[PDB]
Amino acid sequence: LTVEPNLHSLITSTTHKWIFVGGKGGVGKTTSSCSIAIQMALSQPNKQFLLISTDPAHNLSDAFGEKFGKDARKVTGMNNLSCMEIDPSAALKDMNDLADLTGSIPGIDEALSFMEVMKHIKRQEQDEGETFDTVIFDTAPTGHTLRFLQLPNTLSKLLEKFGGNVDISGKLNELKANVETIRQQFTDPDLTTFVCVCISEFLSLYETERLIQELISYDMDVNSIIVNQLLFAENDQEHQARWKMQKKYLDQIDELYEDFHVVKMPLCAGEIRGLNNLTKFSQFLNKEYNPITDGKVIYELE
Amino acid sequence: LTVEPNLHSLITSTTHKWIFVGGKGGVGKTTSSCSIAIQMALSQPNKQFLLISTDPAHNLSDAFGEKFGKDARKVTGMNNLSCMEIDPSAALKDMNDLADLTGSIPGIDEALSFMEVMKHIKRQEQDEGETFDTVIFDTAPTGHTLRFLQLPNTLSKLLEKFGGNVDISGKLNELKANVETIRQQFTDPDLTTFVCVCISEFLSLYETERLIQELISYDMDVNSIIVNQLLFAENDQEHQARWKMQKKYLDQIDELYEDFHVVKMPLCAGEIRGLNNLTKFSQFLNKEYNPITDGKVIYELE
Amino acid sequence: NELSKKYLAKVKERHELKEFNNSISAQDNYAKWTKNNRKLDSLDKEINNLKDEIQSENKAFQAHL
Amino acid sequence: NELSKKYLAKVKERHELKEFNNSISAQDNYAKWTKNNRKLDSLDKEINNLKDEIQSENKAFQAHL
Ligand SMILES: Nc1ncnc2c1ncn2[C@@H]1O[C@H](COP(=O)(O)OP(=O)(O)O)[C@@H](O)[C@H]1O
Ligand SMILES: Nc1ncnc2c1ncn2[C@@H]1O[C@H](COP(=O)(O)OP(=O)(O)O)[C@@H](O)[C@H]1O
Repeated sequence: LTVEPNLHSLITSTTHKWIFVGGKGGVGKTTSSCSIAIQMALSQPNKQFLLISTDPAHNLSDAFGEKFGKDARKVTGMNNLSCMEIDPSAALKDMNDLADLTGSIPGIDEALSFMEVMKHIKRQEQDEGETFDTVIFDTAPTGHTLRFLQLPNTLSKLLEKFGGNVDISGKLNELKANVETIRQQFTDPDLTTFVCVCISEFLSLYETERLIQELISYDMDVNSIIVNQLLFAENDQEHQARWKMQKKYLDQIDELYEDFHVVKMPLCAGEIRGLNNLTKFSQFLNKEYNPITDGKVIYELE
Repeated sequence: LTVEPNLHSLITSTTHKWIFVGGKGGVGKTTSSCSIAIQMALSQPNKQFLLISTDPAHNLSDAFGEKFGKDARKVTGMNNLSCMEIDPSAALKDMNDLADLTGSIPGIDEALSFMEVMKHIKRQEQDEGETFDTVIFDTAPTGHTLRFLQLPNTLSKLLEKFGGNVDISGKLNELKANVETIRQQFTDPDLTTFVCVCISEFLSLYETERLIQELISYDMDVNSIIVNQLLFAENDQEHQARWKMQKKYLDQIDELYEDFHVVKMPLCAGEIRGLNNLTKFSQFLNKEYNPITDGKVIYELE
Repeated sequence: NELSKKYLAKVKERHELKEFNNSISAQDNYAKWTKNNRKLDSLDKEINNLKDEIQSENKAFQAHL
Repeated sequence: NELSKKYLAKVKERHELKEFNNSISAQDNYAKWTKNNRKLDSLDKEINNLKDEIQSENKAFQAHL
């Protein structure tokens, strides 16, 4: 009664509506984020999807080779996957031209920025009269993007014992709502979930361990880890020191998280860009990659 | 009139007293931190050294295979390099059993923790009557360890326009001193400097770029970048897709930082632990590694 | 019997575990290493709970004659 | 002539540069890409300086009859 080493369960799911993808270091968060989308978009034609990114470097545009902006466009070559690239930090900075009690309260700026995103989304579903059944978040590379989930509990730990010198204590109780309505959702293992990307090296396994903890505290559902850029060097056409170490950690991770969906991806020769390759690579999130038989498909990519 | 691609200039220097080593991701900060020490310790026998680490996982003890604690021990096999492993976060947490105005002011906790370190050092030079001419910092893996350098300027931007309900505004002016006496030093390109470790992949080059900026703001001297874990795959005894990309970035970095000491280290087969290997590997910080001639020395390591 | 036998058992246990974790390669035994850590992170809070359990029972007897 | 021709020239230039940076592979042209960025980070402040240069000259004429 072991757990399947892949995301099929997730890509098959019909219940989820929110899926978060993240991991520090250049380990392939973006690549994975796109992969989960396409895979989710191909396995359920009826549903309409949205892959969104907060990163300012416009990575999803780099990943697909297309120019996606603030307007929810559809991937060229797809039918139910739409990408949206937005910068909240800038947006929230214009309707702020004070926030003094924001820097004061850890977690405000985030919640704010987030809601600034949701807005830009419901706005897209209006001018487009198109409802998104599931959204995928390409979590910001640095910073705790979604820390606001604690905002509720913390805003209570400073109200019973703490204080228009009060119009502040109002539009604040009004927030500890928007956030708890949300947190309640993301804290539902059936509606939302988080997938952690990671490379199989020490410092990376640490970080992702940290993160997993961070999500645990927030009461977010962490269930899957995709270990990217693996070698499996021994299954090449012919003769490796790194694979020895990676393998080392892989065994450790399998032992640490026995109830987790640990996915092992291969390190292809060169970039994995554009729908044709992304799709080709992504399928290894569904049916686990087999170094033997699938050794070739990893050389079709450029 | 180009710049030497190595640290010889630094390892030769007699003026410096403080050298900071850091970089996120598992790129070898620790390995580099140890390497700069040993190299500095061997090239100047007269001087006495100290390699210190804040990391709780006790990494320097892992790197050398010895058990270094809070007491400045000497490396077994060395003569002027001493390692000291301390956890400030815990220390500062005992004489705090409020800090309310700490979380309030960004940069306090750090300065505090730092000074808590310096103390533990001058304390070692007393019970040991042994003065350290130069110290090397194995900067904490996550968090802006040394952000306090802004503490001065910020404490001024909230005094002329802001307020024992005042014994606070006193032991605070007393701090904006300890910190500025220090900042003045670290901001002296002759006494202190920072070396950034980085792997030659995108996400890592970004981060280190970020960091470099962060240090620039603090007015700290950033002059050297050591790009670790390189392949140079074409100089192996016999036939590589990653080296193609790495090489790609390497060219970019040389172009971005023309006045910087960009050091290229090799990726050896397996761990680089203990004095015998560390020393062997470290020499490539002084005389740059040549893939051709030095291709063997990278296989003597385990 | 609580704010003592508890605040010690643990702080002690923690202290005991802490030294042990520092006797294993966080690298060759990442598995165990991180397990222990996760644990210490737990004790680290219930000890910080008994630190308020023992402090609420003070602000209690003094706020109530 | 300052709090206008300046606050625009730049905000404009910045705005102009911003769109350009979004026309190059942060990956194949990391070199240029990061250069531009470093620049924008500069304009990002002198614009935030003219935002206080223009605001100190207001709290000035009104604090001085
Ligand atoms: N499994 C893999 N094998 C080979 N190359 C990969 C793999 N995953 C990602 N890449 C490369 O890394 C780049 C994407 O890195 P990225 O995912 O953006 O790092 P991050 O997720 O931290 O932003 C792509 O250009 C691609 O060439
Ligand atoms: N140039 C290198 N070649 C091969 N292995 C390396 C190299 N540098 C570091 N390592 C390996 O990485 C480990 C140290 O990683 P570490 O330096 O602690 O990452 P970090 O600096 O982020 O903490 C060692 O166990 C060693 O085996």
